[PDB]
Amino acid sequence: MNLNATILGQAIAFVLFVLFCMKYVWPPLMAAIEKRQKEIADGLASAAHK
Amino acid sequence: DLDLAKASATDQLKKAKAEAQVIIEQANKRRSQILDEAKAEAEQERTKIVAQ
Repeated sequence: MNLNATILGQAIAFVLFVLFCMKYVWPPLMAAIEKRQKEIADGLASAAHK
Repeated sequence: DLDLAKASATDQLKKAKAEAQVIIEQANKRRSQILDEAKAEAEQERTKIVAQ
């Protein structure tokens, strides 16, 4: 259709959202969730017969 | 599991630690019994031989 500056505007939005996700969101979300999973994994590892 | 581990470990170890020493002192009671019986019959043997 009409070749328009909106494409480059949307590219700026796309790249900055990916960078914000990489910096702020993803590392802490995965850290908290997998730290719960780690605690349950050790809950398996902990289990008086031994 | 950790609580029952503590409880069972202490229970087992302290119970056996008591009974072992108790049996060893019982063996000393039998030791004193045997030693005094040997002494008494040794001197009865001597007295009977000299009376003979």
